[PDB]
Amino acid sequence: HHHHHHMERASLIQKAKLAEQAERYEDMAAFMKGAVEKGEELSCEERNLLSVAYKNVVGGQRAAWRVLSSIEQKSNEEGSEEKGPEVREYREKVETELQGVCDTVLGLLDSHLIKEAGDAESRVFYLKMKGDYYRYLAEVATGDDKKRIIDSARSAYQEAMDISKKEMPPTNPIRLGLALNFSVFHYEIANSPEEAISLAKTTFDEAMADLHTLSEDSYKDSTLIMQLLRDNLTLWT
Amino acid sequence: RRVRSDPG
Repeated sequence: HHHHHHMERASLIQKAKLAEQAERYEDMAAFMKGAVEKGEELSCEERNLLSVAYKNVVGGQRAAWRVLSSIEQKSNEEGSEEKGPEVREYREKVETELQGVCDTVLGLLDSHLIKEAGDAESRVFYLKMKGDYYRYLAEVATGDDKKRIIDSARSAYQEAMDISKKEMPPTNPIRLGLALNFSVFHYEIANSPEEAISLAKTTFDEAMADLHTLSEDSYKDSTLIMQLLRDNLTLWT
Repeated sequence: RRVRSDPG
């Protein structure tokens, strides 16, 4: 007997939708976290609520971390030690909150969503998200710890790649976004620029060749991501 | 960052 448990899931989902309208993304993520923890799979729309909520939370933290790390680097070039300790301390604080959010997302993926994922679109979506959030840890880690995170991310992305190559057309936006993010992983994190350019080129070309087969809506989703694949390629070449 | 990932 689970009616009260179903109605709680539905209340959380609804409050997440409200938090999204209100642009209150920390709340949105807490609500979606609760909904995931009720046990059921997520619909396509629920997957996107989950993704949008945590993408905003961790996006604000990464932009913050990048700004502070930029300041801290220039401060270990001048000897400017008078305002020295505070930049380091505050960078480390933001960094720890960033890592906590990624751990939360990774906990949801590995404990609930990846294993209970019905179809193939869903497995690719969650596996890609797993790679992304390890990638976000990798942006702040150093040394051998960074190299272990890289291994987990590469491993999640490669498995999403294998499923997407067999199950989805080259123009599918989830496949395209996965390949884009994997290619960003190769150049900015795993220092595999050749693999990044080769992956971004192949993904762009194979999508380009099928664009004439798409509806107007499919075509707009696919080409928006193709412009990012090419802008990256411009920057990497 | 000039590099871009997937906006979702």
